[PDB]
Amino acid sequence: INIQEDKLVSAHDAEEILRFFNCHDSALQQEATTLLTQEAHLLDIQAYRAWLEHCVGSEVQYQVISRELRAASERRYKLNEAMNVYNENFQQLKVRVEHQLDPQNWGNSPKLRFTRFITNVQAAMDVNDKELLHIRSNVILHRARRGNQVDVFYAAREDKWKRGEGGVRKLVQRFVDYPERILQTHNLMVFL
Amino acid sequence: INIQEDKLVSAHDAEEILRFFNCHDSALQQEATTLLTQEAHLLDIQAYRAWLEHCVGSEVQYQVISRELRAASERRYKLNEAMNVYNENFQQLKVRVEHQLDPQNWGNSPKLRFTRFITNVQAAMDVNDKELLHIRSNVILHRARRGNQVDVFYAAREDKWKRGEGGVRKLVQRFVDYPERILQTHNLMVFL
Amino acid sequence: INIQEDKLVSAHDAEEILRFFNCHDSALQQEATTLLTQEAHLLDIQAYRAWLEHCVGSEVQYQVISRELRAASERRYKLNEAMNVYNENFQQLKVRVEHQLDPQNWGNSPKLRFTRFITNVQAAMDVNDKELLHIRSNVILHRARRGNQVDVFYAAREDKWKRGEGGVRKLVQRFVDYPERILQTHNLMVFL
Amino acid sequence: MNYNNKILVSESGLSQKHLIHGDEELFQHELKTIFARNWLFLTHDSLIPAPGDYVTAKMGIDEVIVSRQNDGSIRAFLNVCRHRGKTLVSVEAGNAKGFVCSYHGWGFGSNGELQSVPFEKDLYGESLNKKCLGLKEVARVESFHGFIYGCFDQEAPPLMDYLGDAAWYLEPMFKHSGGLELVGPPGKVVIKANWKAPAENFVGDAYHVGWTHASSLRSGESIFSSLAGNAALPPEGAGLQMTSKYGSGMGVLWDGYSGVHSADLVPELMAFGGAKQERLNKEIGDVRARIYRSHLNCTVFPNNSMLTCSGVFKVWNPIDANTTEVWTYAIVEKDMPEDLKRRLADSVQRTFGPAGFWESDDNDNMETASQNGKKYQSRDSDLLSNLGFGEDVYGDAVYPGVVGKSAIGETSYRGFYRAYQAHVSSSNWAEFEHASSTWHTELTKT
Amino acid sequence: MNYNNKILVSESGLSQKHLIHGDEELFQHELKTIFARNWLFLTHDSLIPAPGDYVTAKMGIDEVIVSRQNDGSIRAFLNVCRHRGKTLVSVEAGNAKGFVCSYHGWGFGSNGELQSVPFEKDLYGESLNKKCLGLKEVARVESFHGFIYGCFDQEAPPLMDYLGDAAWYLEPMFKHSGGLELVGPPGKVVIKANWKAPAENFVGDAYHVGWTHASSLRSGESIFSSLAGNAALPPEGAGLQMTSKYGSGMGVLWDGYSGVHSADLVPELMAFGGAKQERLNKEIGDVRARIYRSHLNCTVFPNNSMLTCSGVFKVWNPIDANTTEVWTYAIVEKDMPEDLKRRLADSVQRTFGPAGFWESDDNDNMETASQNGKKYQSRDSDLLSNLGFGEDVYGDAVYPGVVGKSAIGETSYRGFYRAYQAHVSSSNWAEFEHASSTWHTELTKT
Amino acid sequence: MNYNNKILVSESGLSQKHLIHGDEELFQHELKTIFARNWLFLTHDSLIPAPGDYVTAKMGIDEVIVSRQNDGSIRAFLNVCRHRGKTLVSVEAGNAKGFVCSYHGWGFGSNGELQSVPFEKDLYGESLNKKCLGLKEVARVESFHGFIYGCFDQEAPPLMDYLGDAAWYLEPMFKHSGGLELVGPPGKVVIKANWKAPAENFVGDAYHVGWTHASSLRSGESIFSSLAGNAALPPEGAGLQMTSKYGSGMGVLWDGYSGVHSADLVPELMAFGGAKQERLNKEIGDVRARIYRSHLNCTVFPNNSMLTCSGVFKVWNPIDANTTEVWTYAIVEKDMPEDLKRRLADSVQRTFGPAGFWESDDNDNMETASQNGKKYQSRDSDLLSNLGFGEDVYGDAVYPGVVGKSAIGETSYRGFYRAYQAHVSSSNWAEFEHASSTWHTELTKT
Ligand SMILES: CCSc1ccccc1
Ligand SMILES: CCSc1ccccc1
Ligand SMILES: CCSc1ccccc1
Ligand code: FES
Ligand code: FES
Ligand code: FES
Ligand SMILES: [Fe+3]
Ligand SMILES: [Fe+3]
Ligand SMILES: [Fe+3]
Repeated sequence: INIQEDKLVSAHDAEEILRFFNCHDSALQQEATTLLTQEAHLLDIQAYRAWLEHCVGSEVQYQVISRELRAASERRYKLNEAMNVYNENFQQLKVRVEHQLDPQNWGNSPKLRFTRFITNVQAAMDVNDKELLHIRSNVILHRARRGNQVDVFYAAREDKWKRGEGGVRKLVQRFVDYPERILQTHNLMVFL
Repeated sequence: INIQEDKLVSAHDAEEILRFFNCHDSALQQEATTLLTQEAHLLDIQAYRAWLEHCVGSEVQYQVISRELRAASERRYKLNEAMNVYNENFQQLKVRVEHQLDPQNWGNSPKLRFTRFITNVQAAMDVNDKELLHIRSNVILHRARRGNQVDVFYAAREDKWKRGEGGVRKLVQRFVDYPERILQTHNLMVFL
Repeated sequence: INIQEDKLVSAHDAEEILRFFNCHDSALQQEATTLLTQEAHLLDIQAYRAWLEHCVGSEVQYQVISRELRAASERRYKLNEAMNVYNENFQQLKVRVEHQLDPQNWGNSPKLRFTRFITNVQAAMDVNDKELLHIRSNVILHRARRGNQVDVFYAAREDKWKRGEGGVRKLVQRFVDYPERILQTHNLMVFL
Repeated sequence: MNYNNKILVSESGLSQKHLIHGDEELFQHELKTIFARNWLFLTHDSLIPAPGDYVTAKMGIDEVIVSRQNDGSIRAFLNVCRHRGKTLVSVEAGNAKGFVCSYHGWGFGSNGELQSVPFEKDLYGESLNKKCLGLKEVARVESFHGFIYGCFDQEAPPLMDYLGDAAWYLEPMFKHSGGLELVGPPGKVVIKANWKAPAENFVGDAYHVGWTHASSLRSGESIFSSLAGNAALPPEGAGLQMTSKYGSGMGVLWDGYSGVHSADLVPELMAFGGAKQERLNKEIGDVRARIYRSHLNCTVFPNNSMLTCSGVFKVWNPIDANTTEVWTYAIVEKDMPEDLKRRLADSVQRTFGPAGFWESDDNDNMETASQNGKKYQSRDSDLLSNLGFGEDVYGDAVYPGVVGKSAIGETSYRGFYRAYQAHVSSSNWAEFEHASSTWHTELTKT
Repeated sequence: MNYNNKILVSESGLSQKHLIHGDEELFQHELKTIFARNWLFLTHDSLIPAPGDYVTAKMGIDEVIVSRQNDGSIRAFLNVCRHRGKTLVSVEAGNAKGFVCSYHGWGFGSNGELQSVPFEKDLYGESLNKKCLGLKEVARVESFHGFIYGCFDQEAPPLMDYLGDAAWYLEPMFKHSGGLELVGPPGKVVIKANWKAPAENFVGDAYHVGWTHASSLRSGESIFSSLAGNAALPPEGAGLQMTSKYGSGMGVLWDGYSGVHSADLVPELMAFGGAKQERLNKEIGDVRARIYRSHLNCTVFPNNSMLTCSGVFKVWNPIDANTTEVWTYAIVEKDMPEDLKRRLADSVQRTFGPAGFWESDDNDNMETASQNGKKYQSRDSDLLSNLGFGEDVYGDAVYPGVVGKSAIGETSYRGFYRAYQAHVSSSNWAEFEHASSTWHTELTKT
Repeated sequence: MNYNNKILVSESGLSQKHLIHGDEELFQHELKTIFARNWLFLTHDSLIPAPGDYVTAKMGIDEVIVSRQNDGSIRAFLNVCRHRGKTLVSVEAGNAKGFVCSYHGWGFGSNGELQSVPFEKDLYGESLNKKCLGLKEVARVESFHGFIYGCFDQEAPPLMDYLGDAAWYLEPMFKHSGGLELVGPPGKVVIKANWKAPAENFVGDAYHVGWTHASSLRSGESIFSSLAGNAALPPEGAGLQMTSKYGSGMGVLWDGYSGVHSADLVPELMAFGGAKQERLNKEIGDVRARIYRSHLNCTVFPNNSMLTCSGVFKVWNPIDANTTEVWTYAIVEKDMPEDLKRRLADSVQRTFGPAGFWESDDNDNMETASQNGKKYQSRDSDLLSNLGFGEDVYGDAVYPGVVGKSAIGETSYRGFYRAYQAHVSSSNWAEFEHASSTWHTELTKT
């Protein structure tokens, strides 16, 4: 990809493409699919402690941004381009998990229902840290509660995963650039 | 998963997790993916007789429940927790299939359009019946009709599949706990 | 499938089924999954020139139809059954790509956001052209723009892919019969 | 629109303006003159049998908490906090001695009383008059053989009088059978129809069955199956229709005890109902014992419907002029074997629940008839309900109410809409009564 | 709002209150004074050529069935059952001798008559007056060279008179070309715009083309392409604008026979239109033969638009003040080779269909201009249509109607909105006529 | 509804009719009497610091462009083209010398002037009066220490006077701290609540914190954490409440400088605020220096709220009676180290942003309280705000405004709703003033 010719492509997106187009390892794509399917299952059944223990690395950065809408031709205005809907280390994820599990979290009664659909999985080893696995995947996340509340989230996830304790591969970075600028889902209180 | 620690997890959900986390057979996951993709194709083109013949075991229980919303802390009220949107044996599925195919089913003219998206496939053999295959998968089901009617269904499916006639693996149990309590899709007249 | 018995099935749909039920090649399904995932990634990041160069064959027919709603029992009225939302050769796709990339395409500022979910991939070689690959897949396409505009498209795709320059497999035919008769997405200006 | 003068329903209930299924101003007016005035279904004893048991229910667009008291009575209250109006209860059923608001923690008893206020002494001192801050209570709550109804209007007739002539028909199944149980939880689905579309269908529409339900009749192997595709008309004397002063009405299809249930339940049901009928002959007489095991399609005005014997129990909860939330329960006879009750309940949902294949046949009919009521050229058009007019009787020696002695007709439409118009044009119960003093004469004219 | 007095459109059509694109009460008023009063596009002979052929169409928010009769005429009826108001036909096109209602099985003929009622003898006896129960018929149905229009108002002018001065411009392509065919089925897409936004754009907006469609002009290699990004202004004498008494109007762009079609069709089209023009010179004269192969952007009041030569044919079907269902057909000349017709039809959809890249350029413009009409500070603001005012003529020796002899201007906006205001403030056709007796004088003032 | 006479808010602001959170006619009336009349938050100097910088903002349901002028001033204009009403700017922020409409290419300056019209000479000649075609300008734009507010009503009090007694409380943090910066871009989320639900909550609701936010208090390890589950009441003298003539008000929680921030920021913040407080003692006195590092929950009437020290800054943008678009920014002190500013901004969003776990605790409370306002049996019910009534003072020697000298109460509800009712029942600012001439006396009765 030449971004001078492909005018709509960002430098970041072009770099991420290059990562997967080169070395393709079918076995790695399958491992990645398993990793993400199991992660989504734990989250769907609201096993948030299990998710932290089994899926999330101690050095994690878990980040979801919302980017301000700017002109395609804008080249002067330089202020903060995005805010962080999430930008969590492990301890901050733990706070959110404890908040979910607290018996005085009134919003969690009656119990919520989550269903996640993970697609478009791609995987590639980092070229310089041979223990760092890049995984890209898209998620549709359906949250239903309180009889007739239904919220559906859509996102692409750029992950880095690394073997941690017991040799278990865990999430060390997730980055989501959320595609809808104004949320129409009451909040973004779901783990993408 | 310790459900005393992971407070939001149901005993049933914790048991179903344990099934897939243990023995992982990549070939089985691939077989399961094929089985479900072919099933969804037959349903999408409304080949309901073919679906029964090729995908559905004679001993099937095909069940979709709707669970009443109860307090997370509820421990006294004991009456029926759920109703059955579906709870069909083979003959009952056949009745529904004949109803779909009847030329005086006025709702089926003009012809409906179905599109199914199957994701998150997991598969594991039963530990005690070595011919019983457990398959879990999530479905998004899009139904369009009559110009501007569009209904989208979302569900997780807990299946059991077993080799039947000709050695063809067929559905012997499907269980869905439908995540939306009040349906906003006019009805649930679709095969999840 | 006997379409005299399975009354709701079209001859075209029954033929397409037969293609995948026979020879099943797991490796081919995996290749097809990669091909489609990479195509969707290029489209999602709006690398439309790269999509043309890497994914689209010079002899392509890229077609999306909208079928008029007719009675299931209709056997006299014979006029044009469908119109073409798309029916593009390579040069016509290039026109659409240039239209997307034009700096005076005002609708593309602020930059759109695309997320595609590809599922239900099936693949089979043509029985008579051993270099022609049939691929079927379903797509959910999420397009977000302008703060609170959100449009979600759903479709099944019947593709033919063939090795072109450098031995790279490229799209030589895509056929979509769009399932919603009246679009509720402002337009169908997305590449399904 | 002037509801005092506007003729929405013509004399004798012969026709209705199509706008009644679509007009949002009229829907708002109905909240006052229909839903806030009349008896509405809440729950059954079987769903809240023990002290502290509660359910939530809709009454019109309002939500109420319906609670079993320590003394065994039932009281119902708006599900709205008396402080700053938050929804108190967010679940559908449970057991509790009280309800605490998740906003500022005010605690209300199962009896609706404001029992506790966090830090009351430090904050309000003695100045908070809690005795005046109880939950807003539903004025009237009464039972018809375990079936619990509520009414916001203190001036309403007692529930029994409100059922009028329809009570006589319901009693064999509701009372003399030994009693019914409601099997929950209900299915819940939103349809894009006016609440009156299914209400009118259940109250009096036998005409539609053979054609609308042709595919379900042919496929589902029930007893009413001869009717598929209008292949056959029920013979003379196959049933009757009735209606009453306060709007409730029903069709009676003689002997149809297995109802819409598929052949897998037909022999068992027909044996069970026939056996009980033989016992009831000696207690309530042959006619009423026969009514017990006869299929009744009934609407209890305004928006509660049922099919006895089939065991279908419906609430058509109003949302707006073209939106209705359908609640579907099963009814079973208490003395049926438990396994039969379970299979009957599943069969009720199989046929008329959220994926009920029979109920699905009705969707397009009720949705499009409702939505057409908004269309410019149809608003002032006339929906017809004249079938059987001029052949209804009142005061019959055997069958009470306004009665059409035929299985298929629109007798019950006429009585339903006569009551509807009398309510819409009245400001209170006294005015409804004045507007109804010649109700049966109007229905039997010609 | 008092529509008798409220000035929604200023004198000479120079401006309109922005609220007209957003106000729901006015939308409801338009259903009466615009859509129930005026001629609306239904279908073409080519889509229902044989006895029994029918299509469904919208007329305002109402749906009608449009049916070819045995005698070769066309009649149209509300798609609503006369019994209890269910939608009769659920498909878009077909062939039938009648339509049976899926609710209670009433059967209506293609001629709208109630022909059969299930079990009529047993149920109604002789008491059902079927002669009075025919489908509600569209009072007026007329053809303009195969193009079929309907009007609910018996008092409307004949379609030909209603087209007024616009007919003269349409005739070379619609009549003298040998005739047009409509290629179906149409594309159908909902946009979040008022129906007047695209209607006004097609009737008279050449100004927007170079800027709005800059990317389509640059990319799509058509003949109008010099205009991209306002790089060039069409030369003097490049075209004209016209408008008429009953609101219809159009722009004329001289010689633009290949229209928006990409270079792959330009040589073939320019050869075809030029060849036919050479023949037509001898029949209808040089000016009118030139008009035949000139690009017309036209709105037939109120909500039917077209681009001749490009072959785009539009219905802007109203849903609410900010919602419109866009129907897009292709028009082709009957005597074109079939392969050219096929490619022309595909090109119409390619440019202006559901994925029409030209039409997409217009989305934000029409949606936001419509939605801003609801915003508090914009409701009472003035939309401007004064370009070219004071230079229009009437009664020209060559070009009829109110005419601006320039390719770019707002002449046709002014005539469109003059007619719109006269209808909105009138209770019937007689009042519209009284309000229009000095229509051309008002438009040519100064 | 007659807004001149209807008592929506009772004497002394003791109660409000629940319909105020649900009634769409009242919402439309609020667009006129609340949003078009009062000062609304636009942006901060820090977001448009350089000439040409602009942002878009909502003012009620209208959208405006807010632009830094060459002379350093700020002007704001309706985001609507003066030609045919298209939305001019489709981005949220940028830098430009002007804005060109994508419909017909009209070009407006950053100063709102119509600067260019494509082909003006050829098309309009000299007849287009561009001087009269500037963008519709917001009449009043004023700054409070970098925070920029707008008002459509030329007759409004200056922003400083409008803040009334609330200004004294805001000044230590807004002025004497050296100044604040707004960190953008904001989070943006739609909630199904009336704008008044969060506005009233931020203006005066300390009561809800321990119970509503029990889980966030327990989990999130902040300083206010003792309150979780109403485990403890803040001691006597822990804070106060105030309100003012024009409706603005706040709670003060003494010393709570780390606010809702988790333990990871507590020591750093408490050190920073204490250090600055020690310097400010000598400048503004001990009380006001203490106020600087005290947690203020404030609403600037009508729909701008904030938590100082926590650094949360909110706009509750109205959409309809049950829909609000929530904008969330972070505020930081300019002289904080950059790394602290970054972490503070992230923590603001972590707690109160789109995925703010604290803010999530409030969703059901505000949505259901708003939606219940539409329910038939609740419309005419009374929302209570009587806590602390009869113990408020005015004219205190130390703390200005109407003041309740307790941390928890409903003093600020009463002043907010007193101002609200005075506006809703008034046609202009003069009438509001007349209706407010005894404002503090009304609030301190008994
Ligand atoms: C629903 C009106 S009549 C009827 C009779 C039998 C089954 C279902 C309905
Ligand atoms: C649509 C108004 S003018 C015009 C001219 C050419 C193509 C499209 C439109
Ligand atoms: C929001 C009203 S009071 C308050 C105090 C602390 C944090 C959040 C809110
Ligand atoms: S709203 Fe219920 S306690 Fe305040
Ligand atoms: S509604 Fe059409 S036959 Fe009854
Ligand atoms: S609408 Fe802006 S230039 Fe015409
Ligand atoms: Fe029915
Ligand atoms: Fe255009
Ligand atoms: Fe809060």
